[PDB]
Amino acid sequence: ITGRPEWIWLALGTALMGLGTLYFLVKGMGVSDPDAKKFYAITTLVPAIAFTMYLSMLLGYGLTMVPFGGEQNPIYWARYADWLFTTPLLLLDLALLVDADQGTILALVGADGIMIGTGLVGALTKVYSYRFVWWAISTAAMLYILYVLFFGFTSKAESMRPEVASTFKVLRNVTVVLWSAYPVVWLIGSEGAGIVPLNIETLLFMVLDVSAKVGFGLILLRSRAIFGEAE
Amino acid sequence: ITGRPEWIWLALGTALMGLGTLYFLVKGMGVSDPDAKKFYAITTLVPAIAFTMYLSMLLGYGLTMVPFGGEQNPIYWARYADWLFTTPLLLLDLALLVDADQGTILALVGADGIMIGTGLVGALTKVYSYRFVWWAISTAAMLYILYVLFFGFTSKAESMRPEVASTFKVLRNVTVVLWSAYPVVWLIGSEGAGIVPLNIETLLFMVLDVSAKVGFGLILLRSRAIFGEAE
Amino acid sequence: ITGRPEWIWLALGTALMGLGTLYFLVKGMGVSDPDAKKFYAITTLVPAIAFTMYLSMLLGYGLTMVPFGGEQNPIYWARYADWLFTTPLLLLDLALLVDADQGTILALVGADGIMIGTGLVGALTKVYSYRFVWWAISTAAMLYILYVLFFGFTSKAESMRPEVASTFKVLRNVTVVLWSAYPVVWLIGSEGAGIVPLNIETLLFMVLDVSAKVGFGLILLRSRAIFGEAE
Ligand SMILES: CC(C)CCC[C@@H](C)CCC[C@@H](C)CCC[C@@H](C)CCOC[C@@H](CO)OCC[C@H](C)CCC[C@H](C)CCC[C@H](C)CCCC(C)C
Ligand SMILES: CC(C)CCC[C@@H](C)CCC[C@@H](C)CCC[C@@H](C)CCOC[C@@H](CO)OCC[C@H](C)CCC[C@H](C)CCC[C@H](C)CCCC(C)C
Ligand SMILES: CC(C)CCC[C@@H](C)CCC[C@@H](C)CCC[C@@H](C)CCOC[C@@H](CO)OCC[C@H](C)CCC[C@H](C)CCC[C@H](C)CCCC(C)C
Ligand SMILES: *C/C=C(C)/C=C/C=C(C)/C=C/C1=C(C)CCCC1(C)C
Ligand SMILES: *C/C=C(C)/C=C/C=C(C)/C=C/C1=C(C)CCCC1(C)C
Ligand SMILES: *C/C=C(C)/C=C/C=C(C)/C=C/C1=C(C)CCCC1(C)C
Ligand SMILES: CCCCCCCCCCCCCCC
Ligand SMILES: CCCCCCCCCCCCCCC
Ligand SMILES: CCCCCCCCCCCCCCC
Ligand SMILES: CCCCCCCCCCCCCC
Ligand SMILES: CCCCCCCCCCCCCC
Ligand SMILES: CCCCCCCCCCCCCC
Ligand SMILES: CCCCCCCCCCCCC
Ligand SMILES: CCCCCCCCCCCCC
Ligand SMILES: CCCCCCCCCCCCC
Ligand SMILES: CCCCCCCCCCC
Ligand SMILES: CCCCCCCCCCC
Ligand SMILES: CCCCCCCCCCC
Ligand SMILES: CCCCCCCCCCC
Ligand SMILES: CCCCCCCCCC
Ligand SMILES: CCCCCCCCCC
Ligand SMILES: CCCCCCCCCC
Ligand SMILES: CCCCCCCCC
Ligand SMILES: CCCCCCCCC
Ligand SMILES: CCCCCCCCC
Ligand SMILES: CCCCCCCC
Ligand SMILES: CCCCCCCC
Ligand SMILES: CCCCCCCC
Ligand SMILES: CCCCCCCC
Ligand SMILES: CCCCCCCC
Ligand SMILES: CCCCCCCC
Ligand SMILES: CCCCCCCC
Ligand SMILES: CCCCCCCC
Ligand SMILES: CCCCCCCC
Repeated sequence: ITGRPEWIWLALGTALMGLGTLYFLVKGMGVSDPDAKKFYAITTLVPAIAFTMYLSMLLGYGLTMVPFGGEQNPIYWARYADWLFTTPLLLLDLALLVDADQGTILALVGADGIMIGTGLVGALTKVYSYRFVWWAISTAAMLYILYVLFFGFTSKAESMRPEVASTFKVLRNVTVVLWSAYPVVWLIGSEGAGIVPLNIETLLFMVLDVSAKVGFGLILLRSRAIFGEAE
Repeated sequence: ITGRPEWIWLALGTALMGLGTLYFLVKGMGVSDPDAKKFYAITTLVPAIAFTMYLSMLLGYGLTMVPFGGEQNPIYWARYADWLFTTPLLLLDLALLVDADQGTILALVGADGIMIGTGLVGALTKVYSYRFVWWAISTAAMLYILYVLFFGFTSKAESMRPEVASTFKVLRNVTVVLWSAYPVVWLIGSEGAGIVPLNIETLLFMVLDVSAKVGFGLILLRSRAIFGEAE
Repeated sequence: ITGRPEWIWLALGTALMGLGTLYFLVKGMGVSDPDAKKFYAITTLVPAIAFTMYLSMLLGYGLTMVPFGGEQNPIYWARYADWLFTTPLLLLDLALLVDADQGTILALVGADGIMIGTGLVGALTKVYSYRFVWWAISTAAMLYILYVLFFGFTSKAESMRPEVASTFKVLRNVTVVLWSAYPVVWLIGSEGAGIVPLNIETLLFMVLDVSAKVGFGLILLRSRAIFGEAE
């Protein structure tokens, strides 16, 4: 395990996701409100899935070698397995907060699936120049998602409770900033142009992942917006 | 890319799915009705997914070699990845049109999953005679789906709005004819008996795919059946 | 096929799932009640999926070799493909019976996904001692599911119809006993410590699978709890 310099960040990531999972699990024990239960379920599952995939990367299972540029390049494929399930759960948290219509939710989840799926294909593609074609398609799917979060959701939040409108606005802003960093790190890291070494890349993704999951969850689950308006 | 004679049909397929995706995306921009949004979301996602998988076939990612009959046989596995997601979306379009009950929808999607999954296993099976066992099981799942579309849905459409009944009937008929061709092409093509060469097989699937997705979508999204009855 | 001593149990399993599938399919033909249709759909799909995966194991497709302990160890990976889809369907049968809230259903299905997914990783892991780390995480996800079935569902059933409360209690008890055997068989069988040989392991899983699917389904589909209260 320690044979890879990036192991320290995989281990820290595993620990922080594990701790985040346990914290949300305990916190949600005292919850009976049916609406709050939905948000706790979604939000606890996110770091639990990430915990398993960080562990698989730490132990070496979630790593494969991909030939491109005349080299055997270490590619952590387990990231995409994580993201396939956790990024639509994160979007679902946002969509339920603002009572999004079903068509909009399906558009978001579908675009998200395309985003992660094409990122996976790009990560595993052996023809170097083609990796960036997949990156571009994935990034276009991301831009669609960000567009919807701003010009379909923000003006939906404003007709809702003030506490859900303010909580949505904060989580929207956190999401757009954090999620936009992922394609940049991929592009300059070992999957793309290879300018930033894998150990630093792994650190960067770990900070983004913990912030986008445990950070996000801490903000959401401390808000009164997750509860039905009750006396 | 041009090293494979079937590349021209993969390229045309990619282009037509891409163009179809953009057309539906633009067309649905001016839509606020919650019901119509569902149909636009579902129907736009279908060629978008197909676009990505056609591209993966064009670039060579979605192709593998399978030993059977003492030969290395080129198998485009990306078709099944496409179909796994797009065929239940197509069925969902039909089921929502007639306000199908939840049990019926689950039966359809489940049978569809079995249909595509067993087709994939058959496509990748190395014992030649066993490929046709999987083809038979998949075809039985197809026949179940077609049965339900006729003797569970058609008489559901007739108690609904005339515009939804007439639109459903047309899309049902398009679906049954087009979908029934797929097992025949598989059986006589490079996956099955090998009587029709891969380049012609690829052409045939491209015509079926564009018709079943973009053709289907053009009929559906031009109907007033996708809108709630409103003043 | 007969080259593997466990083939007889794979063949019997295939037959019993096939027969169970046909029986439930015929039985549900005379059903119009929308609630009952849901239970028939879910419950018929379960042995149908299991039939396909038992067949893939019989024909040899669903088997791979995994190096650990200095040996090539036969691992039937198709079990996890089965279980990935059938165990959440089984939980859905239980959850719908007691009209579980959406948050609880998502927690169950999510924990179940983690349970099966980590079992799959453990089954395919090449470092022997690490296989048991994945077994432990999977078992913890199982224990969560069993906890919810007892201390979240049982007291939900009691405020419902007596026929649904009594049917739920029986199916809950069947589920907890049968499902708890699976991690034990894995641990002592060819995936784990290797004390029980593969042919006996295969027998054990076949008895558990038929009981947990066809047995379970026979109890559920003969109950009046699956019908809406109607005059
Ligand atoms: C509604 C939304 C969910 C829409 C989803 C959007 C989605 C369509 C976007 C594209 C997804 C698609 C790229 C998934 C591809 C998975 C694939 C990378 C798995 C690895 O297999 C690739 C090659 C080795 O590189 O296998 C070597 C050759 C092997 C023989 C491969 C044969 C097995 C195939 C992988 C079977 C395909 C199954 C499905 C792709 C399962 C989807 C997995 C998940 C990653 C989407
Ligand atoms: C409700 C509905 C959805 C019901 C669904 C119906 C469904 C049950 C029908 C059968 C689906 C099942 C056949 C999927 C099999 C996928 C498999 C072909 C992927 C390729 O792996 C096959 C061999 C190489 O040929 O791998 C070589 C050996 C490797 C070590 C394989 C180990 C990895 C396994 C593939 C893990 C299994 C994961 C699940 C099958 C994911 C499902 C993928 C999708 C195609 C259904
Ligand atoms: C809401 C709930 C559903 C939550 C779900 C919980 C879930 C997160 C729990 C963990 C699931 C995760 C372990 C699935 C891993 C599948 C993996 C074993 C498939 C086989 O690939 C493993 C190695 C060979 O051993 O591939 C060799 C290297 C290859 C290059 C691998 C590259 C292809 C990757 C497999 C692509 C990943 C796609 C997704 C994992 C699809 C999920 C399949 C299913 C088994 C969950
Ligand atoms: C918890 C993990 C999260 C929130 C991950 C988010 C990841 C993305 C938004 C990834 C986006 C990518 C692209 C837009 C193109 C390049 C490849 C990706 C997959 C890194
Ligand atoms: C957009 C793509 C569509 C509508 C594809 C439909 C495909 C089928 C109905 C495929 C059916 C098959 C069988 C019935 C058995 C042989 C294998 C298949 C998968 C080709
Ligand atoms: C129809 C099949 C059923 C009901 C299978 C149930 C399987 C399980 C509950 C498996 C549990 C496992 C663990 C808890 C850890 C070890 C690995 C598994 C996957 C066997
Ligand atoms: C969105 C953030 C992307 C920028 C990442 C900056 C990383 C700077 C680290 C120094 C680069 C290491 C190069 C020498 C090894
Ligand atoms: C459902 C349509 C299946 C029939 C396809 C007919 C294809 C005819 C093309 C000629 C066959 C090529 C054989 C000589 C290369
Ligand atoms: C939950 C049941 C697990 C116990 C399984 C008992 C199997 C006993 C069979 C005898 C073991 C075979 C060892 C000699 C080959
Ligand atoms: C490819 C995996 C996509 C599914 C991820 C799980 C999250 C799905 C959330 C469903 C949202 C509800 C839509 C109506
Ligand atoms: C194996 C992939 C199956 C899922 C495909 C996505 C479409 C699912 C549509 C869900 C229909 C709603 C059922 C209640
Ligand atoms: C990884 C596969 C998980 C999906 C299995 C299919 C069963 C899903 C049942 C959905 C229950 C409804 C939740 C709201
Ligand atoms: C186009 C929608 C406006 C809100 C999205 C902001 C786009 C940020 C760009 C992210 C950088 C990705 C490379
Ligand atoms: C049995 C249901 C009647 C409607 C379905 C028509 C079946 C068409 C056969 C398709 C050919 C597949 C090989
Ligand atoms: C902790 C919840 C109480 C009900 C679950 C009973 C646990 C049975 C243990 C199963 C054995 C697995 C190794
Ligand atoms: C070796 C790099 C070749 C450049 C490929 C860039 C493709 C980016 C596509 C953006 C439309
Ligand atoms: C080499 C071909 C052997 C014939 C197999 C046909 C099987 C079809 C099954 C239909 C019930
Ligand atoms: C070779 C076996 C080494 C023992 C591993 C047991 C790990 C079990 C983890 C339970 C917390
Ligand atoms: C990680 C295993 C958890 C089993 C005990 C249940 C914890 C309490 C959860 C309350 C919903
Ligand atoms: C509760 C702490 C969980 C941390 C387990 C994984 C950390 C890796 C240590 C090497
Ligand atoms: C908008 C046109 C999209 C076409 C891109 C793929 C066509 C392949 C050209 C070689
Ligand atoms: C209807 C009987 C189904 C049995 C088919 C599979 C049994 C395997 C026989 C070798
Ligand atoms: C993006 C950083 C999130 C910070 C989380 C802090 C949570 C405290 C309530
Ligand atoms: C099956 C062929 C479909 C033809 C689509 C034409 C759409 C015009 C409205
Ligand atoms: C766990 C054993 C189940 C027994 C099923 C018998 C069904 C008869 C109604
Ligand atoms: C990591 C366990 C958290 C302890 C409880 C925190 C207050 C709910
Ligand atoms: C008003 C919300 C500001 C949140 C910005 C957080 C940036 C990481
Ligand atoms: C809305 C601001 C987006 C900031 C992008 C930051 C990418 C590192
Ligand atoms: C391909 C872009 C379509 C242009 C608009 C067509 C009329 C909505
Ligand atoms: C009355 C509907 C006829 C549609 C037939 C289309 C055949 C491709
Ligand atoms: C309902 C008519 C079906 C026609 C099947 C055509 C197969 C090529
Ligand atoms: C296996 C076929 C079952 C025959 C009908 C049983 C009574 C519904
Ligand atoms: C009162 C229900 C008892 C069911 C026990 C079944 C054990 C297999
Ligand atoms: C509730 C009793 C569980 C029995 C476990 C049996 C495991 C073989």
